[PDB]
Amino acid sequence: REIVHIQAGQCGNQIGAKFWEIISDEHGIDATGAYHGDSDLQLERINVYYNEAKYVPRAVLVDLEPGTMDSVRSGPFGQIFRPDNFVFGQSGAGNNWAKGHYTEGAELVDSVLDVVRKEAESCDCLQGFQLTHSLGGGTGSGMGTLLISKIREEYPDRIMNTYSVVPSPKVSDTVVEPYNATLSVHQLVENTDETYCIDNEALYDICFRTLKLTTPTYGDLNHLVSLTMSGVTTCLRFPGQLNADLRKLAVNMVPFPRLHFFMPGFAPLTLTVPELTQQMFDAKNMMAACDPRHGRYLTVAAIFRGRMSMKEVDEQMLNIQNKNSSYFVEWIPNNVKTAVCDIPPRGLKMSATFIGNSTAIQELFKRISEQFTAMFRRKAFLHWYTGEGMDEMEFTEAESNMNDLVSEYQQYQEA
Amino acid sequence: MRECISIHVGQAGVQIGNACWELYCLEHGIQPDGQMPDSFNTFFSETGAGKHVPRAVFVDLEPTVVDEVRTGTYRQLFHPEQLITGKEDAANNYARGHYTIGKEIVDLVLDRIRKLADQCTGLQGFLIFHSFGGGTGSGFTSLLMERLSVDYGKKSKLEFAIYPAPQVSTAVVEPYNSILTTHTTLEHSDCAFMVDNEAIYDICRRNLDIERPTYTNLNRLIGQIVSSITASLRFDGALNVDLTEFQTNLVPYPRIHFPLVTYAPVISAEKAYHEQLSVAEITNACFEPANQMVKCDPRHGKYMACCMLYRGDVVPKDVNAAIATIKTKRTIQFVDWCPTGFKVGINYQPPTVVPGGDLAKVQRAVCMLSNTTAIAEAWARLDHKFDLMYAKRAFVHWYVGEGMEEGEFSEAREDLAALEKDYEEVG
Ligand SMILES: Nc1nc2c(ncn2[C@@H]2O[C@H](COP(=O)(O)OP(=O)(O)OP(=O)(O)O)[C@@H](O)[C@H]2O)c(=O)[nH]1
Ligand SMILES: Nc1nc2c(ncn2[C@@H]2O[C@H](COP(=O)(O)OP(=O)(O)O)[C@@H](O)[C@H]2O)c(=O)[nH]1
Ligand SMILES: [Mg+2]
Repeated sequence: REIVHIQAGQCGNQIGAKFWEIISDEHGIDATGAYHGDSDLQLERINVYYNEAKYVPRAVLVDLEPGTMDSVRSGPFGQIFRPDNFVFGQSGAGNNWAKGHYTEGAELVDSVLDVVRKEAESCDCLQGFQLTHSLGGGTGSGMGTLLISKIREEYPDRIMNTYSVVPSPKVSDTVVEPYNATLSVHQLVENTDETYCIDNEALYDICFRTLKLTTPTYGDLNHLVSLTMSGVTTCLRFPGQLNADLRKLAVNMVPFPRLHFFMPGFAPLTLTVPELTQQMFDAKNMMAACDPRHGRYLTVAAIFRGRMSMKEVDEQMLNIQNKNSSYFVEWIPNNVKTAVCDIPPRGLKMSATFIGNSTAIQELFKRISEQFTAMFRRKAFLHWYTGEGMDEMEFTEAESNMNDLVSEYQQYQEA
Repeated sequence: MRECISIHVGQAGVQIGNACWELYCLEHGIQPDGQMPDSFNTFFSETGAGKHVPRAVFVDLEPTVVDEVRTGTYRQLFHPEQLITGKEDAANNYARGHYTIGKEIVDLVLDRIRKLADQCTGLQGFLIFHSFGGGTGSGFTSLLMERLSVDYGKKSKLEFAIYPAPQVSTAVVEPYNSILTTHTTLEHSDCAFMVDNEAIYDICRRNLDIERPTYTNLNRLIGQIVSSITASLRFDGALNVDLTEFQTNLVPYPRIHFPLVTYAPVISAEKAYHEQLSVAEITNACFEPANQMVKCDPRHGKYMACCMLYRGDVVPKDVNAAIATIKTKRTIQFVDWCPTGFKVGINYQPPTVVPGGDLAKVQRAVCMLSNTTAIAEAWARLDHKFDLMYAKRAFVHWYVGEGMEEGEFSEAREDLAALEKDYEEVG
């Protein structure tokens, strides 16, 4: 019934802080942890993400840079988390995956595991974990995946979920990005049950083109990430029948053991039900920067929020499924599931969220492959990895397994 | 004196049981505390203080549904020991609710059922309520049936299963669970009454004029239907006086125990200005396909047996005239290997409806239970949805990785294949 939330690295912390802030504003919890809302619907299932003692988040904060402590503590909601759950090391990893996976991650991982055990053992019935991080760093991309390996070796029966973000050239353009992204995908493929492939390319495109911000900072992307997290967690936060817990969501949306990489989407990006339904499936609102019309959706979850006619929602869902029937697989009957919630998000009087397991996500896995190959033929910076105890056979296996995943997605695309 | 024990499994089973037992309380006059200022003992038990305790066991693997009853209006009617609950649910997975999660609580549930059974003297059998599309209601129900057939081998085990519909479906693997539980319950059960969700949804949208029906309306209508079925066992009638009579009248062969149920009339509360319907009009409405609970075309199929159960202001001579009128329609074709003839049992107790509900009280009503081959049309709809998925092995790992062999997916399907043939050979 309860979910332990882990956040690692600079990006992981800077998106998780916004996530906790936005869901606290939705629930009514102020910066002091005291409930100041107006509805019991807000606190019907608040124990999923909070512990009562005043309400305290279940967050476990991890980093190898001590400064990110203050950067989270100086935030509006920095004083509500347990001060004991801040496990931040001293020597940072920088931008090297091997440093966060073999040398510096393996030194703090024991303390982080003990903290996670202390937080999890208090749950009456723990349902799973979630972990917000980045595939483009050295602390998150490596240490979080090592943490997932340890947790799955320690909690095999619990659903493990992630909110990974992949790097983009227009955001950081670091030369070592594809190595970290590939090696992190290689670990998320085997040791994860659910993944929300957030793309910095999609966030930058949305902020620049649609929102007309000339130079979108990290705050602009983090706002969209927080909205995405709130939309995809509103089912697990409020009472309902669709996607009640993590395992039901996984059974609903994951057809095959490896095809568990999802495509978020949110609307409106900052207006009636048909406009929401048209924008929700539209490619401009995708957070993975791929065209959903390139491939075929395997499973779709549409979550509407606000005061709307549920009859109108159902009619629009059927109309879209009829008009776009050419993009849904015929071998998964009734693969589009619609849920409605009466609590709108922060600042929106009406909102819609889309979670789609689709084959077009392989497009993204192509990019990380291509950017890898362009610097793997010449061995651009591989000596930065073998000096940390890594081996190039791991690089070859990572590339091979990512390519095999792409091939599987393509097989199920034209099937 | 013979008594029956109800078993409610899963969210759907418990939520249908709430409406059912509420309606039983209104019908008999029992107050929510169990005080009632005959045959009603078939479903209730007497204590020293005079409190009436239902013979109802509420089983769930998640506390959300049961705790709605432990603190609801009828929280004092059921003993806390009868409301069994676990911490971990099946998560829309038959294997979880059958082999691992349900195995943790099956011994406790059986111990409770044995405790209720020892308090009985002439026990007939069990009326098990569940659903097909749910992990609990499909896995734990089949496990419990397999366990009960070893202990209560001689006791009839009826079913009231909820046939999944896309309009209210909660999982995409509902056909998997529907086929899997059907394979493992087809031998232990002996008369299963199936209700299709989409039929109830259509009736609520059409007759009750509800734009977006919820589980409250569907549960109220299904409780009405189950009460109409069991009124023969509760009010000391002249037909279906026992559970074995249900098998005798509706199930000529052990593998065709799937009666089709029709209830008339369904009238919105605001439409009470209507004149009361005659016996002929409701008798004719029995055979229309707007009042069916599992949508199909019985005019194509061949009837095996038909039991009609009337309630309210009903005159036997009017029923006989309706029978004579009905028996002269070319669309009603009986199998030649079964004697051609209806069975009619009339109950004089007025129907009862929940005040504040959308169903208006009626002066008379009729429930028609016919064993027909056309119900197999509802089976094929499942198998197609099965064949579209197992062909690509979609969601199969969710079942094999939780303690069940893959070869049981085919076998179960193969069984239903024979089941389909069982309706083609007979018809
Ligand atoms: N008519 C009606 N149908 C229901 C009701 N509750 C659930 N259902 C149907 O049952 C299906 C799911 O089966 P459930 O019995 O609810 O599953 P469960 O008992 O919660 O067990 P799990 O699958 O492990 O969660 C849904 O698709 C619904 O259509 C109800 O109260 N009334
Ligand atoms: N959208 C978004 N992306 C970020 C943010 N911070 C870092 N990133 C991405 O993450 C990558 C840097 O990894 P980082 O998390 O800083 O490394 P680590 O902290 O050592 O694990 C860059 O390529 C960025 O694209 C943020 O606040 N928002
Ligand atoms: Mg349930």
